[PDB]
Amino acid sequence: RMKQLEDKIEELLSKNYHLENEIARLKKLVG
Amino acid sequence: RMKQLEDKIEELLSKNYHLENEIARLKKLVGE
Repeated sequence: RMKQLEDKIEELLSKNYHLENEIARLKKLVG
Repeated sequence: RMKQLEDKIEELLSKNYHLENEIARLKKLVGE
C-alpha cells in the first residue's frame, strides 16, 4: 500500500506542475 | 511513514484544487 501512496504523490506532483504550466500559459495570453 | 505520505497527498490535492480554481477564472477572462 506504501507504493500506491508514493505513486499517487508522484502523480499529483506531475498534475500540479501541469496546472502551473497552464497558469503560465493563460497568464501569457492575458495581453 | 503511512501518515507522512498521506499528509503529502492531502497537501498536493489541496494545492491542485486551488490551481484548478485559478485556471477556471483565467479561462473565463481570456475567453477559453
